[PDB]
Amino acid sequence: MDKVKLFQTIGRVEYWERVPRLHAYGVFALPFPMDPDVNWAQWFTGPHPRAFLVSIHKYGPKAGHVYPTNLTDEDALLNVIGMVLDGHDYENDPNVTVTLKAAVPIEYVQQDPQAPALQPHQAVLDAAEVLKLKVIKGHYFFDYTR
Amino acid sequence: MRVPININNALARVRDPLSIGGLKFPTTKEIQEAVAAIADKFNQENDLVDRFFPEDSTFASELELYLLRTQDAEQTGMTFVHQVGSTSLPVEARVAKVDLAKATWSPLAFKESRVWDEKEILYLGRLADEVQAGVINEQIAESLTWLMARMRNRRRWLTWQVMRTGRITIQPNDPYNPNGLKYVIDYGVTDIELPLPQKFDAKDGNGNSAVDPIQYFRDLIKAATYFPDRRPVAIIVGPGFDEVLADNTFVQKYVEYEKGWVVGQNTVQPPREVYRQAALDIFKRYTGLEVMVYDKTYRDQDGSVKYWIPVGELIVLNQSTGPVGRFVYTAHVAGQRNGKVVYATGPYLTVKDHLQDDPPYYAIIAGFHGLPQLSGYNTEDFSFHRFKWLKYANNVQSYLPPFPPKVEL
Repeated sequence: MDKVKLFQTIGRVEYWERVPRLHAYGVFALPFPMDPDVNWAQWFTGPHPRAFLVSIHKYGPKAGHVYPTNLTDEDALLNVIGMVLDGHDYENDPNVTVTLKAAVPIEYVQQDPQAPALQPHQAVLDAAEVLKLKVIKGHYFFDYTR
Repeated sequence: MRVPININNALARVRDPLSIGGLKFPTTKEIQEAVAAIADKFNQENDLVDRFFPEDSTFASELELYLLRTQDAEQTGMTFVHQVGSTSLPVEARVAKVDLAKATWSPLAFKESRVWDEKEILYLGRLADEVQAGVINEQIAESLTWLMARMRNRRRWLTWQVMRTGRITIQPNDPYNPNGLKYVIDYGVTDIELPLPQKFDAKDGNGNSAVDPIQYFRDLIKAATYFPDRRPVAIIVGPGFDEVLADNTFVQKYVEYEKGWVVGQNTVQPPREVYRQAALDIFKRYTGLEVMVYDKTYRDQDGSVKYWIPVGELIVLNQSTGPVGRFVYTAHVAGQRNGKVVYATGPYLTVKDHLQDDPPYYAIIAGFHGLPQLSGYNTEDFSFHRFKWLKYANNVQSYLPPFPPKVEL
């Protein structure tokens, strides 16, 4: 208690797998400029694997820059282009690899950075038709190229 | 420390110089002389604990230990079901984790001094003989040996204190602490004591006992099955312990089961002495705990002899009989062998001459640095189940012969 201090936990590192997609369906990715206004460091915090829908600016001064889709604005809902599966470091790259056509589970689509991981986000399902995500099983399906 | 006396001259100089009082003339007489030694034979040193903590020594002060633990995701899961002719679906995601930990250890310090002024060094003669000034030379050697034993007593005291209470506690109310340095060095023994609400020598009604000791150690061994380090091996109990096995109900019933001595049919009734001459053996056979005995004593300030293992209590070792860590010294200061400071490790003892100064004096100083350490800890939890105490009975002194007083003459 005074001259001898016992064991005490210092560090804790946990490590996960990646976000699994279907082999049978296909992958298609085109890299995009990251919108510098949104706080990107919030979207890549936790060690849990996630993926989040991304909408592109159609026009304006930042035409071409992509940002995480806000589920409140219809001009941010209609121009959705894809979803970043893996994870990324905005402190070293303003150019993320947005996936256009893949097949990701409902469990691993989190549109909010403080939404709990490994749990299906509900507002994505209640905006599944506007965002053109067809749900047939757990796994989502999206082809924003067609 | 003996009185500086010559026994032959002192024993010869008591006889009367003239002393004609009886018959008005000196009588004839015969005189035989004999001396006597007086000591307390029952104040024996606590030899137990030095058998259990060995002595290593590090020059560095602090010791720390880092433990890396690793939990990996085991191969869980079940293969998915589908109809033939379909596609395939991906698996979930798994998680492995890694933590660390940190130990800490830090020694103590000890030192004490003597002094001898000029009047003591110059004037010291024997009490009956008439000799030169050469007695304080023989007198300082006893103080040297007493400081050596006085340091061995603190080694054995710290190690006995950690075996007794788990923590070691120093406080200003203590007798040998003038400094008043409060200390609580909690070594983190998990469960130091074993619970007994009703003790073994607790009888209700008419000779019926309350609990069962052989069954108590049996279900300690049974309820420490899947903890393979809490499962006890040995007992070191000091005083008369066979009597507590010989007077309680259940162990008497086990001796009567073994020897077949049903009281109405086989034999009349066996004496209590025939019980206690085999109760420990049948106890050892039905449990397997090798019971050691350790019955050395210390004369405390009451003037009443007490054992080192207190009566009514027995210690329990929990994994094996062996070294429970070790007692480790650290380094102190020895001055400039070449030009630079070069240390030393064991308990030191320094003498100082000041016989040239005003007034001449002379001081000896000894002391050391060190603290006990518990080496083997648990890995997955941070527990330490190696020794435990339990108080088994309350009235054990009545089973013991009395002790003599200390002769103060």
